Amino acid sequence: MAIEEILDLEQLEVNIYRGSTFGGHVAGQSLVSAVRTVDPRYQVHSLHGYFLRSGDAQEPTVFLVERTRDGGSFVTRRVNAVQHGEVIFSMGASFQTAQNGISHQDAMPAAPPPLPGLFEEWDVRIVPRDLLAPLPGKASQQQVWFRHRDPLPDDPVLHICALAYMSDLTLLGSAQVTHLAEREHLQVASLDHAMWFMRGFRADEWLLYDQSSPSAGGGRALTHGKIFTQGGELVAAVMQEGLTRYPSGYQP
Amino acid sequence: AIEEILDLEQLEVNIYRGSVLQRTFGGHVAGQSLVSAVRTVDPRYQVHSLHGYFLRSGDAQEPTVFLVERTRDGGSFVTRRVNAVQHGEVIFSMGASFQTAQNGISHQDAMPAAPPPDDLPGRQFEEWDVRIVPRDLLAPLPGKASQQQVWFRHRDPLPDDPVLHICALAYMSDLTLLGSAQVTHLAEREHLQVASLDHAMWFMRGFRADEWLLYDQSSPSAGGGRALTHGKIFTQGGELVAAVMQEGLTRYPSGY
Ligand code: NA
Ligand code: NA
Ligand code: NA
Repeated sequence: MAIEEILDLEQLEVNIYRGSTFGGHVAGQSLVSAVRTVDPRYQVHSLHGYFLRSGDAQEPTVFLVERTRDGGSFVTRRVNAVQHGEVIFSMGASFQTAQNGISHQDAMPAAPPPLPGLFEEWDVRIVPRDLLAPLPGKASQQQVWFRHRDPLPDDPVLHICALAYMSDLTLLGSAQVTHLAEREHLQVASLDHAMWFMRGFRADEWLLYDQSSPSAGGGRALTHGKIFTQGGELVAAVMQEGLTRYPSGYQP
Repeated sequence: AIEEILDLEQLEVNIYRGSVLQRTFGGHVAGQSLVSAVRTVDPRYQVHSLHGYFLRSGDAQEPTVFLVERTRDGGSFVTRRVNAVQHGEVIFSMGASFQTAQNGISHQDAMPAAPPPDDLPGRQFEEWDVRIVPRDLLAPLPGKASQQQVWFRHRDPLPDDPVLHICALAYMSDLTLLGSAQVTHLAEREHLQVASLDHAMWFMRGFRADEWLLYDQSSPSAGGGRALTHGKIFTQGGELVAAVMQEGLTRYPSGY
């Protein structure tokens, strides 16, 4: 419903696009920018970016694409998302031809099926704390089931660009599971994003976002996610650092 | 040798030059790309993350020039982008974030059960002590395809420059993590095309690279000619000090 239009950019020129703020939204449209400059024989397999500034949600965003390399097997792009002459998000992305190699996969974690409910167009559901299967020595775990209510066209771009989008949705939350108490004294915001796209999925079908936050300190927390189809496939991996900061005066 | 990563000639504001196995050259170049970033940053801000892409092989008999971009300079965070260049080509491209000392929620995962290094046996690793946890002693996690644990330590004491330590750790990870992808594929290795595609790192707490670090590694997935790997680095006292993710080429030739 909404997500298609969010990711439908206007081309202003070669390597110049416009989308008409949720971090995932800037992220997703930056990725679409990149993709629309790459031969579709090459499909995206990773992205890295820094959230530099807060978006103005009431204004368009211009995307300036750089064609970093174009080789035989991999193509690489950088995107700067701009508003009011300032870069709000700066991204890299890599793309590869269909090729062959070694195969393996971590098994899907223990999770209940989809459950309570955490973006009207998405069906999002959190695992309640007493239904969570602990794993050894891990301080802070969160499982989230999501999926698009309405079916979506089969375009892999859309599905990947949509997954980029939803991936910024609950992940940083996982860092505050054991800190419910200091949740009115935290400055919170995404600092970065890194994603690896490994396998196909129906984004209109159930996805498990298994999340963890292995560390917090110095006013930051790191989070880590794994995305799975109900049948046990690893679709993507995500890492995200975020601001989790006490004000200048405040001590716990 | 590791201290030579820090040796950069400055050619002009935001332009630096580093002087004259492929994984080794890549790790050098990446490290020097970061050091270049660090020289343009107010030292009140200390590095905490970096992401980069290994674009091209380069020539280890030519010098490299580093082109720094001062992407953002705010009150708490500074951001840099760097392009390492040889003969007009970007060979490596990178970003890093720098923050002042501030405060926030605290937690970390427990150090996994590993055996101490001292009762383990273990030309480019000459400066280092490296001890690979045997498959039979490794504490496995549920559902994991491919884990590996390595202890490492710089043999000789190092200067007290935290940047040198960060580079030391980032260097050894660039030499050792992608190996974790091959743990269960030992019959297939000789046929593979192998390369580093990227790396992403997060530097959380202070440590020392001339003291024991445990690298707890895994390869959660491989396919399509690629392999993803991941790790966390602890001190011997159990402090989690860095996290890394890295993807590599692990490709079958068209024939095999
Ligand atoms: Na190639
Ligand atoms: Na500095
Ligand atoms: Na700032």
